[PDB]
Amino acid sequence: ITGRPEWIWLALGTALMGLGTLYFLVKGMGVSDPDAKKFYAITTLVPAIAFTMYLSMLLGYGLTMVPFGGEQNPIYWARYADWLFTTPLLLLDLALLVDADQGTILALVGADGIMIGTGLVGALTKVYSYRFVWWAISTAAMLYILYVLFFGFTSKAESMRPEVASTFKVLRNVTVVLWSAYPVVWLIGSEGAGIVPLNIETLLFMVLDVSAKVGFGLILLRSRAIFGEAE
Amino acid sequence: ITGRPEWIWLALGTALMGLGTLYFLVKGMGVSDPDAKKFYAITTLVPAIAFTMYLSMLLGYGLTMVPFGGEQNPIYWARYADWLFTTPLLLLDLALLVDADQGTILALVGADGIMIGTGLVGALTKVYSYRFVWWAISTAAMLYILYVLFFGFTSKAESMRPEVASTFKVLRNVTVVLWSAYPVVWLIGSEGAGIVPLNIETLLFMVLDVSAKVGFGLILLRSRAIFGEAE
Amino acid sequence: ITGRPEWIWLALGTALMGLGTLYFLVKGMGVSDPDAKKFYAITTLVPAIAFTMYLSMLLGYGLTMVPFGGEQNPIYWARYADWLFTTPLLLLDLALLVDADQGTILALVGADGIMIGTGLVGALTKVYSYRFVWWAISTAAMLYILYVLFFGFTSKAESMRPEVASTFKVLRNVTVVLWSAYPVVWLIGSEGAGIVPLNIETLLFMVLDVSAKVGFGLILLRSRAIFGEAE
Ligand SMILES: CC(C)CCC[C@@H](C)CCC[C@@H](C)CCC[C@@H](C)CCOC[C@@H](CO)OCC[C@H](C)CCC[C@H](C)CCC[C@H](C)CCCC(C)C
Ligand SMILES: CC(C)CCC[C@@H](C)CCC[C@@H](C)CCC[C@@H](C)CCOC[C@@H](CO)OCC[C@H](C)CCC[C@H](C)CCC[C@H](C)CCCC(C)C
Ligand SMILES: CC(C)CCC[C@@H](C)CCC[C@@H](C)CCC[C@@H](C)CCOC[C@@H](CO)OCC[C@H](C)CCC[C@H](C)CCC[C@H](C)CCCC(C)C
Ligand SMILES: *C/C=C(C)/C=C/C=C(C)/C=C/C1=C(C)CCCC1(C)C
Ligand SMILES: *C/C=C(C)/C=C/C=C(C)/C=C/C1=C(C)CCCC1(C)C
Ligand SMILES: *C/C=C(C)/C=C/C=C(C)/C=C/C1=C(C)CCCC1(C)C
Ligand SMILES: CCCCCCCCCCCCCCC
Ligand SMILES: CCCCCCCCCCCCCCC
Ligand SMILES: CCCCCCCCCCCCCCC
Ligand SMILES: CCCCCCCCCCCCCC
Ligand SMILES: CCCCCCCCCCCCCC
Ligand SMILES: CCCCCCCCCCCCCC
Ligand SMILES: CCCCCCCCCCCCC
Ligand SMILES: CCCCCCCCCCCCC
Ligand SMILES: CCCCCCCCCCCCC
Ligand SMILES: CCCCCCCCCCC
Ligand SMILES: CCCCCCCCCCC
Ligand SMILES: CCCCCCCCCCC
Ligand SMILES: CCCCCCCCCCC
Ligand SMILES: CCCCCCCCCC
Ligand SMILES: CCCCCCCCCC
Ligand SMILES: CCCCCCCCCC
Ligand SMILES: CCCCCCCCC
Ligand SMILES: CCCCCCCCC
Ligand SMILES: CCCCCCCCC
Ligand SMILES: CCCCCCCC
Ligand SMILES: CCCCCCCC
Ligand SMILES: CCCCCCCC
Ligand SMILES: CCCCCCCC
Ligand SMILES: CCCCCCCC
Ligand SMILES: CCCCCCCC
Ligand SMILES: CCCCCCCC
Ligand SMILES: CCCCCCCC
Ligand SMILES: CCCCCCCC
Repeated sequence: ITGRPEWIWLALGTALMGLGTLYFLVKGMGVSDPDAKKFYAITTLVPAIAFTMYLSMLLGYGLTMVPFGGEQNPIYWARYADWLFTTPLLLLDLALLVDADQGTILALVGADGIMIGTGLVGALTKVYSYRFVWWAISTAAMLYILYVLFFGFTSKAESMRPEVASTFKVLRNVTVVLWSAYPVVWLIGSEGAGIVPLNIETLLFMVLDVSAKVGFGLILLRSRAIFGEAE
Repeated sequence: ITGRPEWIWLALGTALMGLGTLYFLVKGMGVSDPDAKKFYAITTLVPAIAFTMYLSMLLGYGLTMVPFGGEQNPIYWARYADWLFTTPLLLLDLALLVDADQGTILALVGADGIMIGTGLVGALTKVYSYRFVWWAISTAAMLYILYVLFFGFTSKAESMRPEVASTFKVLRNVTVVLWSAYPVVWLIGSEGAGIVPLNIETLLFMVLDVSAKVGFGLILLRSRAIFGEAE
Repeated sequence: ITGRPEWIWLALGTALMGLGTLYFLVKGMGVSDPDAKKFYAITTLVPAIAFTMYLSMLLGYGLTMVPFGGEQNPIYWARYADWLFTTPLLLLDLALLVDADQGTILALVGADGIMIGTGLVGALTKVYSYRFVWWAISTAAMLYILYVLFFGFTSKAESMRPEVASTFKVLRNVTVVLWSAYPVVWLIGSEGAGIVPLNIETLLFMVLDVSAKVGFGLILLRSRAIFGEAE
């Protein structure tokens, strides 16, 4: 395990996701409100899935070698397995907060699936120049998602409770900033142009992942917006 | 890319799915009705997914070699990845049109999953005679789906709005004819008996795919059946 | 096929799932009640999926070799493909019976996904001692599911119809006993410590699978709890 310099960040990531999972699990024990239960379920599952995939990367299972540029390049494929399930759960948290219509939710989840799926294909593609074609398609799917979060959701939040409108606005802003960093790190890291070494890349993704999951969850689950308006 | 004679049909397929995706995306921009949004979301996602998988076939990612009959046989596995997601979306379009009950929808999607999954296993099976066992099981799942579309849905459409009944009937008929061709092409093509060469097989699937997705979508999204009855 | 001593149990399993599938399919033909249709759909799909995966194991497709302990160890990976889809369907049968809230259903299905997914990783892991780390995480996800079935569902059933409360209690008890055997068989069988040989392991899983699917389904589909209260 320690044979890879990036192991320290995989281990820290595993620990922080594990701790985040346990914290949300305990916190949600005292919850009976049916609406709050939905948000706790979604939000606890996110770091639990990430915990398993960080562990698989730490132990070496979630790593494969991909030939491109005349080299055997270490590619952590387990990231995409994580993201396939956790990024639509994160979007679902946002969509339920603002009572999004079903068509909009399906558009978001579908675009998200395309985003992660094409990122996976790009990560595993052996023809170097083609990796960036997949990156571009994935990034276009991301831009669609960000567009919807701003010009379909923000003006939906404003007709809702003030506490859900303010909580949505904060989580929207956190999401757009954090999620936009992922394609940049991929592009300059070992999957793309290879300018930033894998150990630093792994650190960067770990900070983004913990912030986008445990950070996000801490903000959401401390808000009164997750509860039905009750006396 | 041009090293494979079937590349021209993969390229045309990619282009037509891409163009179809953009057309539906633009067309649905001016839509606020919650019901119509569902149909636009579902129907736009279908060629978008197909676009990505056609591209993966064009670039060579979605192709593998399978030993059977003492030969290395080129198998485009990306078709099944496409179909796994797009065929239940197509069925969902039909089921929502007639306000199908939840049990019926689950039966359809489940049978569809079995249909595509067993087709994939058959496509990748190395014992030649066993490929046709999987083809038979998949075809039985197809026949179940077609049965339900006729003797569970058609008489559901007739108690609904005339515009939804007439639109459903047309899309049902398009679906049954087009979908029934797929097992025949598989059986006589490079996956099955090998009587029709891969380049012609690829052409045939491209015509079926564009018709079943973009053709289907053009009929559906031009109907007033996708809108709630409103003043 | 007969080259593997466990083939007889794979063949019997295939037959019993096939027969169970046909029986439930015929039985549900005379059903119009929308609630009952849901239970028939879910419950018929379960042995149908299991039939396909038992067949893939019989024909040899669903088997791979995994190096650990200095040996090539036969691992039937198709079990996890089965279980990935059938165990959440089984939980859905239980959850719908007691009209579980959406948050609880998502927690169950999510924990179940983690349970099966980590079992799959453990089954395919090449470092022997690490296989048991994945077994432990999977078992913890199982224990969560069993906890919810007892201390979240049982007291939900009691405020419902007596026929649904009594049917739920029986199916809950069947589920907890049968499902708890699976991690034990894995641990002592060819995936784990290797004390029980593969042919006996295969027998054990076949008895558990038929009981947990066809047995379970026979109890559920003969109950009046699956019908809406109607005059
Ligand atoms: C509604 C939304 C969910 C829409 C989803 C959007 C989605 C369509 C976007 C594209 C997804 C698609 C790229 C998934 C591809 C998975 C694939 C990378 C798995 C690895 O297999 C690739 C090659 C080795 O590189 O296998 C070597 C050759 C092997 C023989 C491969 C044969 C097995 C195939 C992988 C079977 C395909 C199954 C499905 C792709 C399962 C989807 C997995 C998940 C990653 C989407
Ligand atoms: C409700 C509905 C959805 C019901 C669904 C119906 C469904 C049950 C029908 C059968 C689906 C099942 C056949 C999927 C099999 C996928 C498999 C072909 C992927 C390729 O792996 C096959 C061999 C190489 O040929 O791998 C070589 C050996 C490797 C070590 C394989 C180990 C990895 C396994 C593939 C893990 C299994 C994961 C699940 C099958 C994911 C499902 C993928 C999708 C195609 C259904
Ligand atoms: C809401 C709930 C559903 C939550 C779900 C919980 C879930 C997160 C729990 C963990 C699931 C995760 C372990 C699935 C891993 C599948 C993996 C074993 C498939 C086989 O690939 C493993 C190695 C060979 O051993 O591939 C060799 C290297 C290859 C290059 C691998 C590259 C292809 C990757 C497999 C692509 C990943 C796609 C997704 C994992 C699809 C999920 C399949 C299913 C088994 C969950
Ligand atoms: C918890 C993990 C999260 C929130 C991950 C988010 C990841 C993305 C938004 C990834 C986006 C990518 C692209 C837009 C193109 C390049 C490849 C990706 C997959 C890194
Ligand atoms: C957009 C793509 C569509 C509508 C594809 C439909 C495909 C089928 C109905 C495929 C059916 C098959 C069988 C019935 C058995 C042989 C294998 C298949 C998968 C080709
Ligand atoms: C129809 C099949 C059923 C009901 C299978 C149930 C399987 C399980 C509950 C498996 C549990 C496992 C663990 C808890 C850890 C070890 C690995 C598994 C996957 C066997
Ligand atoms: C969105 C953030 C992307 C920028 C990442 C900056 C990383 C700077 C680290 C120094 C680069 C290491 C190069 C020498 C090894
Ligand atoms: C459902 C349509 C299946 C029939 C396809 C007919 C294809 C005819 C093309 C000629 C066959 C090529 C054989 C000589 C290369
Ligand atoms: C939950 C049941 C697990 C116990 C399984 C008992 C199997 C006993 C069979 C005898 C073991 C075979 C060892 C000699 C080959
Ligand atoms: C490819 C995996 C996509 C599914 C991820 C799980 C999250 C799905 C959330 C469903 C949202 C509800 C839509 C109506
Ligand atoms: C194996 C992939 C199956 C899922 C495909 C996505 C479409 C699912 C549509 C869900 C229909 C709603 C059922 C209640
Ligand atoms: C990884 C596969 C998980 C999906 C299995 C299919 C069963 C899903 C049942 C959905 C229950 C409804 C939740 C709201
Ligand atoms: C186009 C929608 C406006 C809100 C999205 C902001 C786009 C940020 C760009 C992210 C950088 C990705 C490379
Ligand atoms: C049995 C249901 C009647 C409607 C379905 C028509 C079946 C068409 C056969 C398709 C050919 C597949 C090989
Ligand atoms: C902790 C919840 C109480 C009900 C679950 C009973 C646990 C049975 C243990 C199963 C054995 C697995 C190794
Ligand atoms: C070796 C790099 C070749 C450049 C490929 C860039 C493709 C980016 C596509 C953006 C439309
Ligand atoms: C080499 C071909 C052997 C014939 C197999 C046909 C099987 C079809 C099954 C239909 C019930
Ligand atoms: C070779 C076996 C080494 C023992 C591993 C047991 C790990 C079990 C983890 C339970 C917390
Ligand atoms: C990680 C295993 C958890 C089993 C005990 C249940 C914890 C309490 C959860 C309350 C919903
Ligand atoms: C509760 C702490 C969980 C941390 C387990 C994984 C950390 C890796 C240590 C090497
Ligand atoms: C908008 C046109 C999209 C076409 C891109 C793929 C066509 C392949 C050209 C070689
Ligand atoms: C209807 C009987 C189904 C049995 C088919 C599979 C049994 C395997 C026989 C070798
Ligand atoms: C993006 C950083 C999130 C910070 C989380 C802090 C949570 C405290 C309530
Ligand atoms: C099956 C062929 C479909 C033809 C689509 C034409 C759409 C015009 C409205
Ligand atoms: C766990 C054993 C189940 C027994 C099923 C018998 C069904 C008869 C109604
Ligand atoms: C990591 C366990 C958290 C302890 C409880 C925190 C207050 C709910
Ligand atoms: C008003 C919300 C500001 C949140 C910005 C957080 C940036 C990481
Ligand atoms: C809305 C601001 C987006 C900031 C992008 C930051 C990418 C590192
Ligand atoms: C391909 C872009 C379509 C242009 C608009 C067509 C009329 C909505
Ligand atoms: C009355 C509907 C006829 C549609 C037939 C289309 C055949 C491709
Ligand atoms: C309902 C008519 C079906 C026609 C099947 C055509 C197969 C090529
Ligand atoms: C296996 C076929 C079952 C025959 C009908 C049983 C009574 C519904
Ligand atoms: C009162 C229900 C008892 C069911 C026990 C079944 C054990 C297999
Ligand atoms: C509730 C009793 C569980 C029995 C476990 C049996 C495991 C073989």
